[PDB]
Amino acid sequence: YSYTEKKRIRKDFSKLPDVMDVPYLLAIQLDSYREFLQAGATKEQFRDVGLHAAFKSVFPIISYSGNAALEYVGYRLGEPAFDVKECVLRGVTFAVPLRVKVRLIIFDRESSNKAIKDIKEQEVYMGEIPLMTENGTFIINGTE
Amino acid sequence: MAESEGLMPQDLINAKPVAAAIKEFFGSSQLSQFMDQNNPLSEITHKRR
RNA sequence: AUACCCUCGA
Repeated sequence: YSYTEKKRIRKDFSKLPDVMDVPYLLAIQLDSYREFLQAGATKEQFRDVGLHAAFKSVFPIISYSGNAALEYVGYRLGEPAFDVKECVLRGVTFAVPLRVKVRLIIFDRESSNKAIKDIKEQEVYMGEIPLMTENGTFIINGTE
Repeated sequence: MAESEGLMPQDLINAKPVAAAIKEFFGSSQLSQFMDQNNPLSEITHKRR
């Protein structure tokens, strides 16, 4: 028996049992975005949909009549620059930076592992994701 | 046509199109719209829409 | 002080 209800009891006329408690109301939005972001990454991040899915979708790049590819490694989400209240006060869109690790591997076009020069480094800041707030919304230019 | 020594990965990728697309979707898409905040119930029924 | 888009009322 919780403390909040101890203040006022509603007389309920329920003549049927509560087999299942009402689920969280905004889960349909919060689940989708947190699955799209994949904040929790293991040694192998989940192969499900998301930014990771799109990056793997565009992973192999073959140069036109050239021996050079851009392999993608796991991306790294940035840290929020501002707190959501601060963004509402200022209009900072509550965004978080996005960065990914890519490897530029060139070859000698000898149909084998020739001209071994693999340059792997974290790519440029590929924009910023708005990082939906805990209440199911997100701030864009100071407006919810 | 650029060389592996002549070009670095940070200098090849231009991130402007992806940022522009994300901003356009998040600010001007039909499904992106201001939350109805006159009621706490309005917010719930807007997010479950 | 011009065009679209969204939402709402009868």
